[PDB]
Amino acid sequence: SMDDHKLSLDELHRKYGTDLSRGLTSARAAEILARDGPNALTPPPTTPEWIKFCRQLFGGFSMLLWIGAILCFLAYSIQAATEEEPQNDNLYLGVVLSAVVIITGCFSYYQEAKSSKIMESFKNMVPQQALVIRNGEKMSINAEEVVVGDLVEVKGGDRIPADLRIISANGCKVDNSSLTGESEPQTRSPDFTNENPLETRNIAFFSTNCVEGTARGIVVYTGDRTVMGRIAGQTPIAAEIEHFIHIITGVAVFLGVSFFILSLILEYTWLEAVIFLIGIIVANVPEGLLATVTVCLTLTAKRMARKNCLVKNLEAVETLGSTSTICSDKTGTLTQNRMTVAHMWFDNQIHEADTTENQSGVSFDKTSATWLALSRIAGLCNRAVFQANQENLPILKRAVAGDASESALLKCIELCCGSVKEMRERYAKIVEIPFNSTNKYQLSIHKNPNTSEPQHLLVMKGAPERILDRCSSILLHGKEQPLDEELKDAFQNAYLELGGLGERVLGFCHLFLPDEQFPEGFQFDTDDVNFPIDNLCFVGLISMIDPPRAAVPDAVGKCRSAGIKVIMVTGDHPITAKAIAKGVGIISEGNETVEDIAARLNIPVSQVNPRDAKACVVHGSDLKDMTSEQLDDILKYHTEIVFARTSPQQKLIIVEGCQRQGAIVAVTGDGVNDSPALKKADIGVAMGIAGSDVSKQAADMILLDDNFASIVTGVEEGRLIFDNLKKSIAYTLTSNIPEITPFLIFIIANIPLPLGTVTILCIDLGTDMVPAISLAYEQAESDIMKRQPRNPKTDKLVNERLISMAYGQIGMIQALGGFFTYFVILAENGFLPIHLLGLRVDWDDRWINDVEDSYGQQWTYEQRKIVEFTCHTAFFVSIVVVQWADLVICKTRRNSVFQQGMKNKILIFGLFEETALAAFLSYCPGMGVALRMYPLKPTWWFCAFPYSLLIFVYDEVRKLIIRRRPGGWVEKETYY
Amino acid sequence: GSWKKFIWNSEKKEFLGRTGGSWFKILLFYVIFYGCLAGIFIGTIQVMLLTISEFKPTYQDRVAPPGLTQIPQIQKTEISFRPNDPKSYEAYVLNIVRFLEKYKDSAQRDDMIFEDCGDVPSEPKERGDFNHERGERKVCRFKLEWLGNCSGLNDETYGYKEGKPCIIIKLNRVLGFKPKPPKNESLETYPVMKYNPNVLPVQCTGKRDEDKDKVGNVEYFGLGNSPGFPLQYYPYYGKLLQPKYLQPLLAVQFTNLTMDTEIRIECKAYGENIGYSEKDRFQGRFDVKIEVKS
Amino acid sequence: DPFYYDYETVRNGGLIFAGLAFIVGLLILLSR
Ligand SMILES: CCCCCCCCCCCCCCCCCC(=O)OC[C@H](COP(=O)([O-])OCC[N+](C)(C)C)OC(=O)CCCCCCCCCCCCCCCCC
Ligand SMILES: CCCCCCCCCCCCCCCCCC(=O)OC[C@H](COP(=O)([O-])OCC[N+](C)(C)C)OC(=O)CCCCCCCCCCCCCCCCC
Ligand SMILES: CC(C)CCC[C@H](C)[C@H]1CC[C@H]2[C@H]3CC=C4C[C@@H](OC(=O)CCC(=O)O)CC[C@@]4(C)[C@@H]3CC[C@@]12C
Ligand SMILES: CC(C)CCC[C@H](C)[C@H]1CC[C@H]2[C@H]3CC=C4C[C@@H](OC(=O)CCC(=O)O)CC[C@@]4(C)[C@@H]3CC[C@@]12C
Ligand SMILES: CC(C)CCC[C@H](C)[C@H]1CC[C@H]2[C@H]3CC=C4C[C@@H](OC(=O)CCC(=O)O)CC[C@@]4(C)[C@@H]3CC[C@@]12C
Ligand SMILES: CC(C)CCC[C@H](C)[C@H]1CC[C@H]2[C@H]3CC=C4C[C@@H](OC(=O)CCC(=O)O)CC[C@@]4(C)[C@@H]3CC[C@@]12C
Ligand SMILES: CC(C)CCC[C@H](C)[C@H]1CC[C@H]2[C@H]3CC=C4C[C@@H](OC(=O)CCC(=O)O)CC[C@@]4(C)[C@@H]3CC[C@@]12C
Ligand SMILES: CC(C)CCC[C@H](C)[C@H]1CC[C@H]2[C@H]3CC=C4C[C@@H](OC(=O)CCC(=O)O)CC[C@]4(C)[C@@H]3CC[C@@]12C
Ligand SMILES: Nc1ncnc2c1ncn2[C@@H]1O[C@H](COP(=O)(O)OP(=O)(O)OP(O)(O)=S)[C@@H](O)[C@H]1O
Ligand SMILES: *[C@@H]1O[C@H](CO)[C@@H](O[C@@H]2O[C@H](CO)[C@@H](O)[C@H](O)[C@H]2NC(C)=O)[C@H](O)[C@H]1NC(C)=O
Ligand SMILES: *[C@@H]1O[C@H](CO)[C@@H](O)[C@H](O)[C@H]1NC(C)=O
Ligand SMILES: [Mg+2]
Ligand code: NA
Ligand code: NA
Ligand code: NA
Ligand code: NA
Repeated sequence: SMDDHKLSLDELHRKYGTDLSRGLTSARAAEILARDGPNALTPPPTTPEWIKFCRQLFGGFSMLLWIGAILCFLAYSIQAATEEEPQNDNLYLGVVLSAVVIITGCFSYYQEAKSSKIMESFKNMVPQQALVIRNGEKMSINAEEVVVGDLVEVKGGDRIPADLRIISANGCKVDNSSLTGESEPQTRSPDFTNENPLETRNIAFFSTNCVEGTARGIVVYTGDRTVMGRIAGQTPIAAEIEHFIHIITGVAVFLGVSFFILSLILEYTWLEAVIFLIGIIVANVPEGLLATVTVCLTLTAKRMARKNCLVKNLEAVETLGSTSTICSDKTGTLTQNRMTVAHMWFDNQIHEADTTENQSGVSFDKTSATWLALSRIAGLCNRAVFQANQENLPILKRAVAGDASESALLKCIELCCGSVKEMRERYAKIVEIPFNSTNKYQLSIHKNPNTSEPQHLLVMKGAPERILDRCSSILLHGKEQPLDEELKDAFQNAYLELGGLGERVLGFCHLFLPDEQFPEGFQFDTDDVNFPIDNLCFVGLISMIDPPRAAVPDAVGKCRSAGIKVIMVTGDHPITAKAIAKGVGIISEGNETVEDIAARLNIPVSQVNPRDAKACVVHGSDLKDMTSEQLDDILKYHTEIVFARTSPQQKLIIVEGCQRQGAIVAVTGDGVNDSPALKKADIGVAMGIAGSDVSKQAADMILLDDNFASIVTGVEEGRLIFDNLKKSIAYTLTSNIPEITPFLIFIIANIPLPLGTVTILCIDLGTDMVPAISLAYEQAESDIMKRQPRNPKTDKLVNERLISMAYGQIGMIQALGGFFTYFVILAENGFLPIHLLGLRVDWDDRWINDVEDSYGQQWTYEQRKIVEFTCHTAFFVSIVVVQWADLVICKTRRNSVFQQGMKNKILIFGLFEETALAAFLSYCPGMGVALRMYPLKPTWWFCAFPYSLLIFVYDEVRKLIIRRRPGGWVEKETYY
Repeated sequence: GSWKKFIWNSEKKEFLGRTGGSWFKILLFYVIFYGCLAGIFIGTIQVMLLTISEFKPTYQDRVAPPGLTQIPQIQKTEISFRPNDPKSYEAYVLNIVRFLEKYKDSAQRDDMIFEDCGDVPSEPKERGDFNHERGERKVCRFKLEWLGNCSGLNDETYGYKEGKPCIIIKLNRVLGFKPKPPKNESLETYPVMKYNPNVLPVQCTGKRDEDKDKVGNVEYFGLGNSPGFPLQYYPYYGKLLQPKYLQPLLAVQFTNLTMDTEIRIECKAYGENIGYSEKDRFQGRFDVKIEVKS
Repeated sequence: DPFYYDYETVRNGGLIFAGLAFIVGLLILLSR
């Protein structure tokens, strides 16, 4: 529809609630929030919960047990119709096959719902903020509470909260890639361009950004009523798991069909062969290893956001753990960003910090013209003011609007030399130039109140080595003495012992625009450059300290231990950056650059070989005159690199250079023009407090507290998931040998069958449902930040070592532990082991009701089948007992469980759940006719204890050999 | 495919990605590993065999009331034959002849092993104790002549040639078991027969109600005149102490079967020790289906 | 009697152990 861009500001009075200044009303905010809805948006309708439950209950691999239960009920119906003595033992098989899918479907649905509930909770954690000018005065709000007829202001970098209409613009250029697709910044103004609100210089739209400038505008459309509001996947670690499940499915289907076509040769009465096929293929495939990944990833994100490290998609979690290089900025990330003034320099004299709470202390306030002049520069170059409500505290406690490096010296010239509102009282205002990091300047023109110096004066500050070439003639004792080479030597030495303490320094100058040409009444303009910017009057330097964050020097050590390269990329001088890097420990104690080793040998710099220097400091102007081969050889030979005087456009070149050497780069950014570097690195890290919106729209994760240590704890949390997945995969695979080998020994050695189908399903249900998911909650080990970063093209999840450990070694002891209990029970009832060889054909004959045992007694068929089903029951119990020790040994990889502890409680609940299910399935009355599981003597419960102890002892001693002799033969062959 | 790289190199000599001095160690590890596993398994079996006696099983509650079987070893509890067709009943006669080999009078002459227990039913004979203090125990000898008209001293087809077939019933051996015949309250068991205090009684009747009108006459042959098992055998001492033990038998003949009908017959044994089951249709009891085609 | 072996005592003990090992796992899981 037609938007109100054609009507001017008078019709904007007469279209909304009578406000074009001073705010709308705080009371009418509730009125319009009651009239219409909040400024929200939901295009996904929902998919309901019952269809998601039916996808789990009838889905992949659980329909096999549904058709098995259907065949059991079908066979029971044919028996119950057409014969006498119906003998309902095919009904209990059907209800067992029903209960198993109902239990596994409810469990997998509960796991998926618990993961989705965490994943739809990372909303409303960093909510949007909109700057309105309510009646009160410029407040930020939750940005879904913007109303029509409201007046907002958008600066550079902010996201437009709703559909606007521009009232007063200072150079907004917006990026309309939300609806046009063009990424060119187009200007906005209260001027008129086109008779259509899509291609005008007027009204801006929802979900766009002013990339520069500052504009105030009224709100016309909120919520699901705007131009863009109306007309509007597979993690690379889950792909490996669901590819490995395909190969295990192939091996399981081959084993199942090969066992099925041998069951019919031994006369198994077709229904039992089909149920055996289904049980083998279901027990041999680890389908529940697919939800574990979703439990392992999601929970990891929940651990990261409590450590002030908020990911935006689940793919960033598993790529955070393989980081190899961190390219981080300094101010705000490595340092606290709270500057205080210390160690000024003027009149060839480094003064003291002026920090006492008593005036005229040790050394300040020698009231020459120099200090009042330099204080005039420090006060009249600032755009920062004290905020309101601050005549209650004096200096150290106030809150200042603006940046930190301007507020810091605002907090110094209020201590001595009067006030700064006094300086606004004295001098006038004409025009200003705001500081940007491509000019390193800040100059402003001002009118003197007096005619003592009747010429009109401009004040200027910035980076000192870039100021000094412009502002040349030094005012030393109020004079205009010209330059000497020793004056620049004194300046360079002063900057040396000012930057050696790790202090930020600025430079100051002024010019007196003489009225020999232009008189006292003479209007002035700036971007019309009609004023001298060369040969001004330098004054002196003011330095500021910036204390490092308290957790940084431990974080840099943890990066060094883990093999992570750290690259400091600043915008400061190569002296201050070098001193800060030596302070926190980037440049380590023992590495040296080329300059200090040239100075300690008193030799010139163009003679030293640049291969004994492990550290480097690269100036930002030299990075422009480096070709792409001249760049990566600085990223190869040096281990500790610091880039100084680097423009934020040059960060992208460093990211691409680090990526061309085969690395995973994490890059910190907080600006509008940091966005090309953020969606080019493998991890983009935006800042949460002092961060833009374009920065935190283009980043993979957000730092909630702007701290370098939280990135390192995010790397630890990302490193935990590969260990926790490998342990769970190693646990689930060990129960395949005990579920397979009974049929092979039954058909090779011709003994009565040690394990049946129902007990296979019971083994798999218990011991692979709960303790497999318990291994995802496992804590970290002692040396997770002591290993190299994984190469996510060479290190896979499933090795050859893992398969040989799970199948070849632990599974065989787990099979023998059950076979021992089998021979124990059959030997104690009367059938000694050598008697059992070759007994299979007579044992399973239904019409031989006197089968002679070792003592001469004679057995009925149903008398000996009860002994066989007792053997099945104790096979299941012995598998539970050895899976105890398997779950205890799988929770570490090289540490022992005595230096790890038993703090995982899901694991202890899994152990108790295993034992309780095994005791109830055996000793409950009625289990003999339904499951055909019979009670055990108490002394038969301790038959598998030696094999549990053997598993524990062997796997402890192997880890001790791995710890004592690293890189040995055992670490080559058994470290999975 | 991926030939000549993952199979053989000969620029590092790595068959299957492993050099030949590395294939030796990884096979020596598995040979030693499975050797120690086999050793530990054999050792635990050997240790468990020391707690097992060689005279008495550890648990006897899964054979505790014995079964009751019949000697023409048939395939679905079915006997069907034609008397004027000597190839239909030949397998039955061959089964009976192969069973009654060791019961012959010429196979019991060794007087230091066999002994002459009485020709009337008597009390159980305790041979001592399960302690090997007397060596091998002697066994009572069973004469075939007590199965008269059912033994092989006459008609050698055991009645199958002349219509009326005959089965031989026996109770399963349980080590240490002494059967207790019922008491004599004259109300206790069912319905009426000749009672003896040293005979475990057996009775074979028709199963349904139309079978009681068609089974006809049933003759019993055993030791004495009360049909059942005598008690001067039992309780059996196991095949270590008593090889060549001979369990007592009972022959049953059906002299007046109805022709060309399938007749169901149930044989039950009565006593205090003897109990029955509902799933085990062979415990203390059995049933047979006879069908004499004409 | 060498032919009896009452199974009710071991059944009572096994069900007591099942109830105990279930409620202790319930108290270990819900300890958070
Ligand atoms: C009908 C008869 C049944 C026979 C017994 C059943 C046992 C067979 C079950 C084992 C098969 C399971 C292996 C699945 C492989 C998964 C594919 C995969 O992704 O792996 C990638 C890896 C890729 O390798 P990589 O990435 O890890 O590193 C390089 C490895 N090479 C150099 C080999 C390439 O491939 C493998 O896993 C190699 C498998 C080697 C074999 C592992 C030892 C198995 C020993 C089991 C036999 C022990 C006795 C079994 C029971 C007999 C007792 C009666
Ligand atoms: C009763 C159970 C409780 C005790 C359980 C015992 C568990 C011990 C199992 C792991 C220990 C394996 C010992 C390997 C020692 C060799 C390592 C070494 O010294 O490195 C240098 C030596 C020398 O090799 P290398 O280190 O120099 O490697 C060669 C690489 N280049 C060529 C570059 C130098 O390592 C070896 O070569 C040893 C290879 C032989 C492998 C072992 C031989 C068979 C013995 C293993 C049987 C395991 C018993 C299992 C029985 C348990 C039953 C459940
Ligand atoms: C992991 C899977 C492949 C093992 C399961 C199969 C069983 C281990 C098989 C292999 C050979 C079988 C048996 C073959 C015969 C021997 C005789 C036996 O000898 C004795 O202990 C007593 C001999 C004596 O005292 O005279 C030792 C174990 C045993 C029963 C073996 C026990 C294990 C059996 C049942
Ligand atoms: C799961 C893997 C380890 C295979 C199983 C390992 C076992 C050692 C295998 C190997 C060959 C098998 C058997 C094949 C040959 C027989 C003949 C047997 O001799 C007899 O007296 C049997 C008498 C009869 O069968 O009537 C003694 C050894 C035995 C049981 C072997 C015992 C060991 C078996 C079960
Ligand atoms: C024992 C340790 C190594 C395992 C730690 C966790 C397990 C849950 C623990 C707790 C107590 C242990 C067992 C102590 C003895 C009982 C006897 C058993 O019941 C009987 O004694 C049979 C006769 C009867 O129950 O009356 C029930 C399970 C069991 C093995 C317990 C199963 C669980 C064990 C292994
Ligand atoms: C761990 C390896 C290197 C050494 C093996 C030492 C094991 C502790 C041995 C000692 C006695 C063995 C077993 C001997 C008899 C079996 C079955 C059962 O014993 C009985 O059957 C006795 C019952 C009765 O007669 O009343 C309970 C104990 C058990 C499991 C024992 C478990 C421990 C075994 C394997
Ligand atoms: C399963 C692997 C990992 C370790 C092997 C454990 C046992 C040592 C296996 C190996 C082969 C098995 C058996 C296969 C062959 C038989 C024949 C047997 O000789 C006989 O008495 C049977 C013939 C007869 O004399 O009547 C003696 C050894 C025995 C029990 C073997 C005993 C050891 C078994 C149980
Ligand atoms: C049949 C058996 C062999 C299977 C289970 C044996 C387990 C190895 C047992 C042995 C003693 C048990 C635990 C007893 C309590 C301690 C707590 C823990 O003690 C601490 O000092 C942890 C301190 C920390 O939190 O860092 C160390 C491991 C642990 C020994 C043990 C881990 C292994 C357990 C479950
Ligand atoms: N408001 C300002 N007025 C005049 N000069 C400034 C101002 N702010 C910074 N400078 C100087 O110009 C340099 C370039 O600006 P920045 O990019 O912000 O450098 P930086 O803040 O010290 O380091 P980072 O980690 O890139 S924020 C600064 O290092 C100062 O030396
Ligand atoms: C055992 O068999 C013999 C013949 O083999 C039966 O003796 C005959 O029985 C019939 C029955 O009426 C008499 O008419 C004959 O006179 C008998 N002959 C002889 C020589 O005794 C005998 O009855 C059978 N015993 C039974 C059925 O208990
Ligand atoms: C068999 O003969 C007897 C003669 O005592 C007679 O009572 C009985 O009814 C006959 N049975 C049949 C089925 O003919
Ligand atoms: Mg900055
Ligand atoms: Na499964
Ligand atoms: Na990215
Ligand atoms: Na397992
Ligand atoms: Na399995």
